[PDB]
Amino acid sequence: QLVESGGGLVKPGGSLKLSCAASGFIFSDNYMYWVRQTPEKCLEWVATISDGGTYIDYSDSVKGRFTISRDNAKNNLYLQMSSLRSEDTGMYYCGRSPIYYDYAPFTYWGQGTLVTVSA
Amino acid sequence: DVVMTQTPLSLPVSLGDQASISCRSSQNLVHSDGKTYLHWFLQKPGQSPTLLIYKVSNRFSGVPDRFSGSGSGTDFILKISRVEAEDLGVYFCSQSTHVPLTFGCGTKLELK
Repeated sequence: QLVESGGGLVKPGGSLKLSCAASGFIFSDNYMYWVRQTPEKCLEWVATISDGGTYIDYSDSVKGRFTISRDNAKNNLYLQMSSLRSEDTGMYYCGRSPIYYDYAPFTYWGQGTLVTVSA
Repeated sequence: DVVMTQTPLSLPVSLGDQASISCRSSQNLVHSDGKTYLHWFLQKPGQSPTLLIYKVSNRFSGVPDRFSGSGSGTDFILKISRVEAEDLGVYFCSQSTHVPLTFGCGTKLELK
């Protein structure tokens, strides 16, 4: 169970912090991800964070501007977004992949949170 | 990065039909470790994507055997045996051999 929140309509150059709350699984044994689907339906990987937060990676178009962390308030994954461009509009999903098994990145997905950068 | 190309864009099908989706990569997806990190996800209407087949031909838990993946290097194909209404949605191929991890823009399976 993955639920994303925090998405909204902001203007270019804005900041927004997305949240993904986990439940129903161990969390500490899952790599977490942020993926966005554009209005065209294309899927674009945003970032990755390992279990333990020892390793993280971002897409180039996102590096420096976006910041991912699986902090603990209570089983949470975060994505701090700043310098928002129109190009960042889309539905953001968090996803996970179990550490012990080797399947595919983003084995499971949440419901999504839309973010629209415009006007 | 690695550009994933899916053909066709829309695929009208009838219930019971046999179908194949093609996915081509701009680069060889065989990783230096000898594995091919090519995957397929299904996004049913109004849902979130779901893992269908991982590493070219491995069906994920709960995936019917009507789904079969094949391919190598840069050309891959998804085969659907007997289309049923629950298969309707958008199929995306995805690679994780290279960083950035990239996706194709999908193939819409539509009831004709």
